Amino acid sequence: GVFGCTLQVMQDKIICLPKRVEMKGLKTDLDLQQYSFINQMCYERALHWYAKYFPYLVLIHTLIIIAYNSALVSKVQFTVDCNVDIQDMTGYKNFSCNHTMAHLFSKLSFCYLCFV
Amino acid sequence: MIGVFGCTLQVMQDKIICLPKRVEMKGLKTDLDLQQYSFINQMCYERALHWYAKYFPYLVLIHTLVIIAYNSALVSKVQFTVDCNVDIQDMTGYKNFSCNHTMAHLFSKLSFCYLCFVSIYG
Amino acid sequence: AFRVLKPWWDVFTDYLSVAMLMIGVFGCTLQVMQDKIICLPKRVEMKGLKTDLDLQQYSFINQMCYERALHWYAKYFPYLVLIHTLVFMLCSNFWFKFPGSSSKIEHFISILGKCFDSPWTTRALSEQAKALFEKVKKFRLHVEEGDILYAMYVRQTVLKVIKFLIIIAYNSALVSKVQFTVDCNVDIQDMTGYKNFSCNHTMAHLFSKLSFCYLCFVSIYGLTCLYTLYWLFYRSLREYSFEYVRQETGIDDIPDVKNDFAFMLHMIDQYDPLYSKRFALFLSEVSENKLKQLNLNNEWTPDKLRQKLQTNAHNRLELPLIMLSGLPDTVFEITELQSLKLEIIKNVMIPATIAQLDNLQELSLHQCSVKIHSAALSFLKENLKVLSVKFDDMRELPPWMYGLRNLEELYLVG
Amino acid sequence: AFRVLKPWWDVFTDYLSVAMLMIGVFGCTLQVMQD
Repeated sequence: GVFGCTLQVMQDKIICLPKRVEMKGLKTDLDLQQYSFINQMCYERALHWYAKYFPYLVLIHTLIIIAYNSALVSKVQFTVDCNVDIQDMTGYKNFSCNHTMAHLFSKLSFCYLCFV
Repeated sequence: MIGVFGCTLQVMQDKIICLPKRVEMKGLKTDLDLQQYSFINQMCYERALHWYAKYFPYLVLIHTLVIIAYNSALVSKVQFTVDCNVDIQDMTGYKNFSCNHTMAHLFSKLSFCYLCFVSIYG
Repeated sequence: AFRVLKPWWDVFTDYLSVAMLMIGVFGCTLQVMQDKIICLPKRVEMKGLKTDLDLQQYSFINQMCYERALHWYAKYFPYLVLIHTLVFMLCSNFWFKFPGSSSKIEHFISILGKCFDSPWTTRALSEQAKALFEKVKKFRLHVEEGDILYAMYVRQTVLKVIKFLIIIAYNSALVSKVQFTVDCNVDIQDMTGYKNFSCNHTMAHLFSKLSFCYLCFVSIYGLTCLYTLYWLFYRSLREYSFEYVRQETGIDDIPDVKNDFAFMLHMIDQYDPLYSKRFALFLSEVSENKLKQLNLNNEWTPDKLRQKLQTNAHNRLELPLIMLSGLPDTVFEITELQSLKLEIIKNVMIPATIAQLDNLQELSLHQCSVKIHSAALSFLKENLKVLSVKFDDMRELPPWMYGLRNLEELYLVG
Repeated sequence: AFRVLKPWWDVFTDYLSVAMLMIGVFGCTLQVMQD
């Protein structure tokens, strides 16, 4: 769980965009900041707390597992959606997001389950 | 060790993001540069955020060098999101702002583990 | 060298100074890292309020209103803390960094180390320390003229007190001066197009709180000084008289020491009274006499005295002595000797161990000062038959020889 | 050998020299970093 924690603190950053709207560009005319805000919002809300705590959970347990870890590995995925009411804050409601480390833990989690 | 860790990231990433609150769907372009936004970060960080929250990395450090009565009721004080009606009108064109910071949920979970550590010690 | 010289209040002050340095270095580190003012032009449903200024003018305004508006004390506070901490360190360590007194301090620490390390201290309270008694006496005659070390320490404490007073005085007023926000009217209009500005910097409130705790620390430091002030201005430490060792080992000597020695004895007592008790003996005159007797008994031994023996003029097994400073015990272990010869041997005490020399009938005395104890004197009164005595200035002549009732022949010269 | 050769003024000058050296190195650090 130590290795996942290092990636969680440093590398685990989520990127987000608003979903609801020759192919032209799709200028969303929002600057960097509320983009970071939306990153935080859909990081806290949509991202599953087990996944957020997964680097911590392995660290805590290393220092019943099969019953609930089996379902929560399939619970997490690469992409994510979230309908959080940032309307009147940025004017958008439904967002798509993805965080960089999603598939890596999915490969890492499956091998970790075999050990236990 | 917990006290230094909290102070370490507080120097690094204790940053609160802020937006002016009150205003198919489109963008909400605000036409404010990063300068005003850092200014608003400072202002609402000072005003809205609770004092114990800001000094949480320092309260832990001082107590280690030298709890349950007040910190138990102070855990519910820290919130993920937060709001501020700061009189920054005629300064940036807004009055109300919604803000929050990465450390909000981090400290709440960090406080939960620390409150256990003090309990076993006492 | 650096340990037995520190009273508890001194160690507390030293660790307070360490905390001072830590506070200061943390403050200066934060100032160098993240001390940034942020500024905006002041006097301008609600919409945006774009100011059409690129980043560079923003930095320039930051610098300008940081220098002008933000108070100089708010900026310099960590650096002030560093300078005051360093001056405190210097004024604390100057007591030992001045070589003139440092040499005396070094010799003092060394002699007490050798003294409480000496087993003969315990032996006298219940060999080579004899050679250390002269070091003790030379140092004690050396530093009775001083007391300037005490005055220098007092002046150091006074300087600490005065600087404390000034620091607390001005900081009490200047804590309120710092503020989170600030307004500046800088005549930068028509060069950047604005004159009124609102600014605030990250450090401000933090420093306030930091300042507060810092002040508290300084305050307790001052209390330490206050303690020493009582310790300086009520005990009258210019004179030291044991009156305890004199009562516990029954030694009427070691009456007093001068102001410098009084003070250093006091400091040792504050550190460890047991070390003062251990060091007390190397000054006793009677203990010095006992150590002289001990070394004398050790180095003159019974085989040596048996070899020295012979027959005198009056056909008696005699142990002639020509150079001595006392009476060896092994001399009294050879009971078969019948006579004794002494030349230039002063400070002589005859113990009742001469009564061990039961077959004693002649004695030869030549220019020696001899005092007998009452039991030994009675033994000689009931045992002497012949005597030889020589006196130059009537001093070596003993009066007690006028008490021996059984003397037959007395030989005198001079 | 290395101590008894330093009168009081010599030691005080040495301390002043050390203080000046740290002042100078601090100034150079500030110039390279923030100036």
